[PDB]
Amino acid sequence: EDVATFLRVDPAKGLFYFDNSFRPVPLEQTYVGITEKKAIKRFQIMNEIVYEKIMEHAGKNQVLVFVHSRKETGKTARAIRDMCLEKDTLGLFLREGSASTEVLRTEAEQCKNLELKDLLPYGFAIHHAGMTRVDRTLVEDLFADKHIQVLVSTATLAWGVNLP
Amino acid sequence: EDLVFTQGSHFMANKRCQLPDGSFRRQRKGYEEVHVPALKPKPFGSEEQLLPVEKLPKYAQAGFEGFKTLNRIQSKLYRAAL
Amino acid sequence: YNFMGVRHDPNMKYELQLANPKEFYHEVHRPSHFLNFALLQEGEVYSADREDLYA
Repeated sequence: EDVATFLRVDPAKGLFYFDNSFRPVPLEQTYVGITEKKAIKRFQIMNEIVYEKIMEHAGKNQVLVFVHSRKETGKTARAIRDMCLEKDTLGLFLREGSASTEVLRTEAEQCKNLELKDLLPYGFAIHHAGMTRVDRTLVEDLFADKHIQVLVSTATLAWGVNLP
Repeated sequence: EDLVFTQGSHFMANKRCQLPDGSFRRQRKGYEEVHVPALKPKPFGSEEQLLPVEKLPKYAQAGFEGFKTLNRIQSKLYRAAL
Repeated sequence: YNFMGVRHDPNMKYELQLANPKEFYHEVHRPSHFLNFALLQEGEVYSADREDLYA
């Protein structure tokens, strides 16, 4: 109401307030709050939480990991891939789906980004603002086709790309 | 400087935060997991429906390319925006 | 010609110009301090994402 009053909007005709139930996709929100007072332990728990969260929907649905820095997006994507390979859970995202698997394998080979080609063979992917436009568009194109199982990117993708 | 908010965009004016009914939380190991279940959509009104693009004025029909109908929020504010 | 004095010759020729001289340590007087920089190769790929809201 204060914003409507600041904008000179009548509360009866111009006022429209839709709650969270009005969202087209009702999203189950999970909050992971680290309680440890050690910075090193908190960082380790966050990586485990991301790996645990990725494993909850490994082969079920795509995962859109949000990072803060461009280098962290690659480190986080490789961190999840390294944990998946260590636990032998790398094949959950990429099943016997050679149609999708061959496209990722074929697209990873033609990709010029060395960091993206390391995770291109698996379901992992990276989408940062420092990447090339052609490489960034392939990640958006690959993610929109249900090819990239886990997508890691900064906050720029959420605002510049309408890829849910 | 005293009247300003030091947090900036993270300043919270509310002391209490009320969550939904099925919003239980528990601390598993070193972290507290608070899950908010997906809220069920509000039931459609008896005299409210998603109007299609054929009901809006013909001037705005060209802009709505590829959309047969409108969203629930868009349909409820169609007369207040055009 | 103190910095790039290898380009200075006693028997060289020069024309004049009705202008004001630059400082001893001006940008154009020490080209080796401004032109020997390596080009930005594969730079700004891991930089910080900050939008220039005013520009």
